[PDB]
Amino acid sequence: ETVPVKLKPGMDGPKVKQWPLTEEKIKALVEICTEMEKEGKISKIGPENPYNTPVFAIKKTKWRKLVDFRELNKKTQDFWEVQLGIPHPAGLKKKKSVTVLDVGDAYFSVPLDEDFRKYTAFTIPSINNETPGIRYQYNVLPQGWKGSPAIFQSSMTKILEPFRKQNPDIVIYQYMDDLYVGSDLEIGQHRTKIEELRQHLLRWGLTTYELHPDKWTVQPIVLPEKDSWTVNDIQKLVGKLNWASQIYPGIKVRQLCKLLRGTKALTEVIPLTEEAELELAENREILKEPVHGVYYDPSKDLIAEIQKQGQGQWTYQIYQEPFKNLKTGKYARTNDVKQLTEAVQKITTESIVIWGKTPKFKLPIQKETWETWWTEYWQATWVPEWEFVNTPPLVKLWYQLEKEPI
Amino acid sequence: PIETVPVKLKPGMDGPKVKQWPLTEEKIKALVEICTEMEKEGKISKIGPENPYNTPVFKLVDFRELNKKTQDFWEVQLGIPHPAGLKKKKSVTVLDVGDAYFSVPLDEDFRKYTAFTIPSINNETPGIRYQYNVLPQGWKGSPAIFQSSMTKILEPFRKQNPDIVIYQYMDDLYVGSDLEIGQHRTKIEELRQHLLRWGLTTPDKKHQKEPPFLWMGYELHPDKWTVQPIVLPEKDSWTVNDIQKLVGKLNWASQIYPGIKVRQLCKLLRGTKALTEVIPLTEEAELELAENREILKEPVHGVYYDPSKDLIAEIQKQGQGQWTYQIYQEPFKNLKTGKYARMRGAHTNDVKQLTEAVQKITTESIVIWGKTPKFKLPIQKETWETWWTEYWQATWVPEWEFVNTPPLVKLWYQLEKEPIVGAETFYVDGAASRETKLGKAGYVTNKGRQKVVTLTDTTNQKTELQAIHLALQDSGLEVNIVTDSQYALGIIQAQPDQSESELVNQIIEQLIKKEKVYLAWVPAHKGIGGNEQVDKLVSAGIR
DNA sequence: GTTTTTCTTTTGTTATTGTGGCC
RNA sequence: GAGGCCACAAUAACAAAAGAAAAA
Ligand SMILES: O=C1Nc2ccc(Cl)cc2[C@@](C#CC2CC2)(C(F)(F)F)O1
Ligand SMILES: [Ca+2]
Ligand SMILES: [Ca+2]
Repeated sequence: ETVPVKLKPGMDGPKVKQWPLTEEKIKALVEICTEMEKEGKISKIGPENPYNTPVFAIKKTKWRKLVDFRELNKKTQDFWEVQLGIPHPAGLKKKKSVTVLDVGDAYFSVPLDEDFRKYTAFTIPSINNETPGIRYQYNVLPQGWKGSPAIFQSSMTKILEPFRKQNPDIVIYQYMDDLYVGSDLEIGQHRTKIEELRQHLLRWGLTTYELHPDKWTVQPIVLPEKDSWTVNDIQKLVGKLNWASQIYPGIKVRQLCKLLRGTKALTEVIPLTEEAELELAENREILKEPVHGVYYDPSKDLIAEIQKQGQGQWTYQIYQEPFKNLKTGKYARTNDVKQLTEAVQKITTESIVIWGKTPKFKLPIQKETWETWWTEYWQATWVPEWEFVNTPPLVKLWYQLEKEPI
Repeated sequence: PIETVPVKLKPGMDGPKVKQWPLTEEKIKALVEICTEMEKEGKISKIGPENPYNTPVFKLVDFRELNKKTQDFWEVQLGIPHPAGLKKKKSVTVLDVGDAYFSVPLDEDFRKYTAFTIPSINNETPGIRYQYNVLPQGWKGSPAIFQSSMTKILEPFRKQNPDIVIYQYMDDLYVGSDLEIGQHRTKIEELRQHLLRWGLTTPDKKHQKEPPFLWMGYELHPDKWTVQPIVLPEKDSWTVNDIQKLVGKLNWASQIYPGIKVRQLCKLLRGTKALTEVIPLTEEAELELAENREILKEPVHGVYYDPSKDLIAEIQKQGQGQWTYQIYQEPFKNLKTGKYARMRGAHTNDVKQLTEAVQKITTESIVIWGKTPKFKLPIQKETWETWWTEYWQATWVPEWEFVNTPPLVKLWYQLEKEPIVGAETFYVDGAASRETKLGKAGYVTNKGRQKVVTLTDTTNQKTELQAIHLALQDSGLEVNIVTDSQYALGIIQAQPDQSESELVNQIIEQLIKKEKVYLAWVPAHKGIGGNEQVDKLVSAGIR
């Protein structure tokens, strides 16, 4: 049977333009979609259907089809969150090891509301615009729609209810096409409990690491320790601390700027007065202390910002209001675009578990260059929001000082 | 026998209700014979009072209003093929489908909206009314629906004959094979038979056109392509419209003629000015107009794409912010050429600007050929590497190699990462008025020197660059400078070879001349010694 | 004090004019 | 009844986008 879905009144359907694809990805996508037609999943459609959604070919072994339903999900957001949303388990972040595998095929056997299929329309392009472009639409629940979990949800609890009574200190949470299952078991005992669900799910037609949730710890800023200070060394420390005051208002620089009396030579060694050495150590203690006064709001979007910190290394922050970072961190290595895509994907996984939302990314990269190469290394089944920005130099210089774990 | 496409009106709209005006008795006499024929052939049908809609006779009928009211469709042949992505063929054939539109029937329920009226001459008695049974000429949906029919019809024939490429474009089919001309001519007639089963007619062998084929302004031969020759008129006086026409022709040629340039003919068109206003050519424009004239005297041609060889793109800096490129598979046989205008930002660096030219060409190459090229770039491999590892923006060019064709692209200067011992320390700053635009900028040094200048009709930021201009002008070949303007520190650490502002450029030349410069930043209004003395002096006048 | 005005290294839009074409 | 439509370009305009920054 089918769930009667509809869009809000002031909302047309999606009409996104399809980014050019390489010949190799077009050949792969043609193959995949004819096999999905032959199985009744998708249907060829006509020119009278004006809507469209981008299609890509990503790497998740043998080729896989990814549809970028971002614009459509915004257009059915009152449906899959208010009407049939999924609550978030605060407990999930606290397990010792949380693994997640692909529940993709689960959606492929439920019919999609007929009066709604027309929005799922997508187009396989053709090289050099030599053939009109292959247009399909969806007859079943599409991987990558947010409306798909909300519908198979009523059926999802019933698949998982036998395992949830049997093992009731393990948490199960599904975002999009993924099941996040959280355990405190040993590494041998985690790997046995996973085969338990891989055998349990083949009983409803569903084929099929991240030991991290207790390892995501916000590192402190670590100011330089020097036996002699030059007028330079203190001038730059002052500007950084002065900016970091927006984040930590306890930071003070007055006893340091007093030290810089008269136009000195940039190399001249200033001994730190006993007052100035106290300020520097009061500052150090503010930075080792966890930041305070920031609390996650659910009525607000997460934002993720990433700085190209240095060769092979990247700094990031997850925040909702400026300077109030709910997380900060360091990813280290390949090229820039490959690392960024892997960094974007790690942050989104982390951010799901912890809040069950994905953040809107601010990426330091020209848009066109991103559109060209991101599918070359993308592996996930969802696609976050993202925006293209520049990096203030003070922002990288500051977050450079986080302590890297060993 | 072609099944119709269901077509609807835009939500909440009714059909056209436009009044029909009277016409010449000679015009009324001619139309009635045109429609009486169409009615006999079943293209149109007489209608009566039951139909409330109407559209005026002009394409035979002017459907502006119906097109506004008709649903949108999905894009049809959005972009056009570029000849340089066609593969070489030994036999080509073009059939133009003649009764194209008349051969596809119109969705039965939609037909009522296409009604029109031939009025009578006296205009006291109502005239003859009709509506369309087939895709009307100039109806918004007619091109897309015909193409949908044609693609369905061509499917089996494509299935039985894989090695034949059929490209469809408007009313025309372009058919290509590597068969020998006789077997090719057999297949074409097989195609004609298959199309005729559905009522589509095409020219027989005696009436098919012989290559080369004119198409979209190209001239398509079986093994090469070209554009029709481009004549830039030679005139003593040029109007703004004249220069518009030159740039358009020149741009059109950019694809096959290497090294075309337009920037300085473009700079003339900058002033808003009536199309009739005579505009006198600058001499850089008079010069680069000439260089383009010589380029268009040569003959040129492009080859087609050989899917079994690597794509190669080679880029040369052709001048002031301009770039130029060629894409080939064989060393002297280019598939196409092109140019790049760039200058998105005021303060641009060549190294980056090249990377932009590379990103444009990478994208165009995926469109035309379905894969990315290999690059030949006038930039050394570690002049590239030092720039990008010290830049905040990420990028990626997967495969390029150095090619030594001057002018090479190089970073003009690089600023120091540590303070220069024994170089005079300068503290620089400026200040300017919020209302009167009077400002001052100057410096003091740890050696005791100091200087202030006065500036007019300026701003705080412009003055702050002037201050760094002072310190570099009046210091030795090694120098430390300390400023409070992150604005000014950023523009300089961008290494902009080309900038909109004349003043920015002059500093750049001064940084070439110095051979050690260490530039640093300290926050304003924090009483930092050195900063505080110069803040005092340069904020004196107005503050 | 929060709201102003200035610049730019990120993205985008509606209009004209021009080149090559079509219906 | 003041030709639509497509690609490409140039010019003009809104950037009320965004970001950062100065200044009051
Ligand atoms: O792939 C090829 N190669 C080629 C070479 C010469 C000619 Cl003249 C034509 C072609 C052809 C085409 C086309 C569109 C531009 C109309 C065709 F299919 F043969 F029509 O496509
Ligand atoms: Ca100042
Ligand atoms: Ca024209």
